Amino acid sequence: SPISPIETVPVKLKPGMDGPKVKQWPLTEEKIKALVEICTEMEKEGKISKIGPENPYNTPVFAIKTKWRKLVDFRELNKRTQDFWEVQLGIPHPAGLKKKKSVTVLDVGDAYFSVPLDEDFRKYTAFTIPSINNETPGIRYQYNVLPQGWKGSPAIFQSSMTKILEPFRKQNPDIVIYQYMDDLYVGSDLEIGQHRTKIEELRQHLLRWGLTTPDKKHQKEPPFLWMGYELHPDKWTVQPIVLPEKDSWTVNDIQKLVGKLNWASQIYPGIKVRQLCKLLRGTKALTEVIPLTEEAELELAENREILKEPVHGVYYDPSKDLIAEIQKQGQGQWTYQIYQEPFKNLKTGKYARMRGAHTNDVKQLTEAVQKITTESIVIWGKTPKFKLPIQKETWETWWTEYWQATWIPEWEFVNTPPLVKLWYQLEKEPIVGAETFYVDGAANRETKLGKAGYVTNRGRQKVVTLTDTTNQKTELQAIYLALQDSGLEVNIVTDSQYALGIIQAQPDQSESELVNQIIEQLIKKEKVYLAWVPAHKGIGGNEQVDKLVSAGIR
Amino acid sequence: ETVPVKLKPGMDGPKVKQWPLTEEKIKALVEICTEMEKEGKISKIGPENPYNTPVFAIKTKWRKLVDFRELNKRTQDFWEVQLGIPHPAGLKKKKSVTVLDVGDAYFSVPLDEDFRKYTAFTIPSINNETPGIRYQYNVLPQGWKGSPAIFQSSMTKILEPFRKQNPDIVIYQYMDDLYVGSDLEIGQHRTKIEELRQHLLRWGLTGYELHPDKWTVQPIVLPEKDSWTVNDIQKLVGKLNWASQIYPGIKVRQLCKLLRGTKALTEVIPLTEEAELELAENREILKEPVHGVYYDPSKDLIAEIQKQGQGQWTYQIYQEPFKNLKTGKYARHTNDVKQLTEAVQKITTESIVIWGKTPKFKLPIQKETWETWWTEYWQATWIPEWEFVNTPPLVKLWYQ
Ligand SMILES: NCc1cc(Cl)cc(Oc2c(Cl)ccc3c2nnn3Cc2[nH]nc3ncccc23)c1Cl
Repeated sequence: SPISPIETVPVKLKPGMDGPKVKQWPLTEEKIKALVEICTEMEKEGKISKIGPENPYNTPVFAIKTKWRKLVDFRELNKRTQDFWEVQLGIPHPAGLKKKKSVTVLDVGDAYFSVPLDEDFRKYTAFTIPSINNETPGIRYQYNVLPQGWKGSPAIFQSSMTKILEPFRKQNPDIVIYQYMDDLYVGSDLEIGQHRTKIEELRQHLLRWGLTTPDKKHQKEPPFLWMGYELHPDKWTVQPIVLPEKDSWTVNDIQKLVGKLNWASQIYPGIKVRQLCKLLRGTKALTEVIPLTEEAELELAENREILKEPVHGVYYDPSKDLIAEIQKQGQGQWTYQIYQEPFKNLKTGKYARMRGAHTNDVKQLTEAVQKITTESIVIWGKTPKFKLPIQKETWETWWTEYWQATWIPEWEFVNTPPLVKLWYQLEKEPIVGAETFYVDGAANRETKLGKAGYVTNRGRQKVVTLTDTTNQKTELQAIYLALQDSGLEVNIVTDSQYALGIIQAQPDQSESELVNQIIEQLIKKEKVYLAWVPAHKGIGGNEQVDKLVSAGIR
Repeated sequence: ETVPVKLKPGMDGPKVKQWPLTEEKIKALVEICTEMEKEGKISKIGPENPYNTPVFAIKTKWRKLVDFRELNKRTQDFWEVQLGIPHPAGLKKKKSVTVLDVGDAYFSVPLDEDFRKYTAFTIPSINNETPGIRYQYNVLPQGWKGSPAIFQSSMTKILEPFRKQNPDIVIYQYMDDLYVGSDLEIGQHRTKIEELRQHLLRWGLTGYELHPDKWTVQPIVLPEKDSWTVNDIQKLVGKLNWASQIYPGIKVRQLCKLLRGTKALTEVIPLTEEAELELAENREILKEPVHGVYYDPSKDLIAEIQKQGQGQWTYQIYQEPFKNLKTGKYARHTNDVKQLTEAVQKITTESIVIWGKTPKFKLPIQKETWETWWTEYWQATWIPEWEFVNTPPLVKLWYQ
């Protein structure tokens, strides 16, 4: 196997650091023999060279098993090697692949061993095959090539592959080359002949540079199995997903289930994972059996149904626009599809996130549009045209009245229920002929006890005692009280910016049962006007609820 | 001959991830970089450079914008202490200030061989087909604060005839731009800019018009009403109780006296003339600058922006919260992101003119919406630092 004639990549150690000096542990005779055999073969091939006694560095060697393998413990050298640039920013996604007339897979033979190592850095790769019972001096070698397990190998190989491919890519702009690890994926729209000719020209260019690749009878045939994907000539899919039928599910079983479903989510539309994920909440043992809930059984059933039949994705056509469609699956769950030609999907996906403790479908939909937008730029270098289950008017009302700079690129309403709506709207001005509730909450921070209440301009009053509470929980409880004893139209005055904030953002869902109860009330209401005052300023009705809730508390 | 650049001790070069870029923006950068390489300004690099700085393309011709925010922070001692450019107090007083892009000057001066690695950037690829195209600078890079710092001496000799001939023209160099101010009539001012463009033209280097003297306060506005409701007074006392934390001599005692008993919000309540006395007196304090607030050169500047609806935005610049050095407003086919980037740029240029430093922004937006979109509208050669905030609902109405 050749060692590429390319210019070496200069390697440095970390500033203030010298090479490893880790003592070789004595080995068994069988391990020493195995290593001697291995090392003399590599020495012949040019891979390693014998060194003198002057070299003071050392990295330990070991051998494991009918054939023997040599394992170098590069942990110490790796701790002293300079940092390298990140090999890759991401992984190619199948949906980003164009449909090519012919595609061939070329894997590089003994990749790392085919590329030289900086002459001035070779000294730090020094290792010793010990003598029987460490009696006499050992056999000393250093690497001439990129060693397996060393920190710079992935990076230096990739960089070497880049400089090599450079002149070929310049003279063949209509040829696709995917660089992945020690593989090269070559695609073109040439006729089955001039492509076969171009592959040999590539193979030959690579050989002139120490890199060996398979010939026609050894190169793989489609479908290509790569990274959990199946790449057929006119479609792609995920590899066979088989969901286990278990009597008892363990933490580990559900974890593997969730992972498999998540992976299936990229092409199979409608995959749900919330109810299964909920079972994984908390601290439970790998082998601990989790009984499924009704909701988890229902979600598993729907998922088995989705996966019953096989689904495929199509490839990318650069001359067509991408269309992204989103649907509300349920509570906090969003599902999307991306296509160019109606309903022939390139890919699919899901969004189920909790951005805060209080949110709404409008905020969730914009969060999903941003997630999809980013993804599209990564996969295709362009954003899609959205088809959203929200009316232009609902969106317009939200962005106009919300405090946050909220935006959505080119979109269109699509009537695919459940539709995204605002469940209630707060008043802009106080209501004439509605009772004004002044609300307050106060909790003692030693006892944890608090009081929640209100006073009205109609002389009405109420004070409820609460047990293991906070000032925030009491303030929210006070609002709930005022909503409960109110009637269709209310003006509410609070000194809580915290409560003001939650309610003002029009939440339709919360991780707080109290906030969900407030939502239930706000919906039933015809008109609500929420106003704010500074606390402890002796303000009108505010000083009155203050004295009432403070009594025996603060 | 290169000026040796040393990084701040203990910390090393920037290792900042590259953002996804659209097909159009990548092609624009590849074309730009191929050319800069041919011209020897940038060199293709090895994997042995662990450093990275993000790169973007802005706009009628595409231009490369390198985000040196992390490199700048890491070289602060160099461009600020060691090689600082003094900021003129006169610039903010000038009737006109023209901004000129002078960043093309930087590529005539080489970068210290031992600092070049710290300028690494990557042109990304679509669907990760290709490893990014990696490069580093051989010349002073545009967007790095160390560039005007080093070029300072060369800029001094280019401007010397112009300055000797025009002693009342203020010239300030901030990053890639030159800020040229005069108290002349607009025609004579525009004539003097053309004259300076000719001086710059003999050395290689090749307008945007501000009027700093016509920049005024955005006072905390106190309403002027016939009928005052319980709610209107409550809203007024809230606004004044908060202004009293900034401004010395604010009084609410008389307006507060009115808010007695648990009254209905819609109830019209007559005013007491002593309450009108306070109103008048507070309105007067609110129009004038804040007493006791001074710019501290060693402390960072903060800018806060609030969406007011109807395409209007309010902002405040301070160093210590609510101790406001400046307040203002930005008013607008536009969207919130486009509007927000426009306000960020206007506030930054005013901040450069007034203090010689960009503020760190508290943006009322989603990190992701901002990240994906900001480049679609960005026009400036610099990028300020920014945080993402959840605007308190009251800060919005007290600044309305
Ligand atoms: N190791 C996997 C692998 C991963 C990656 Cl990320 C890229 C790969 O190579 C392709 C190239 Cl170079 C171009 C189009 C492709 C490819 N793969 N699929 N399609 C679409 C396509 N066009 N024509 C095809 N003919 C046969 C199979 C798929 C085809 C390969 Cl084989």
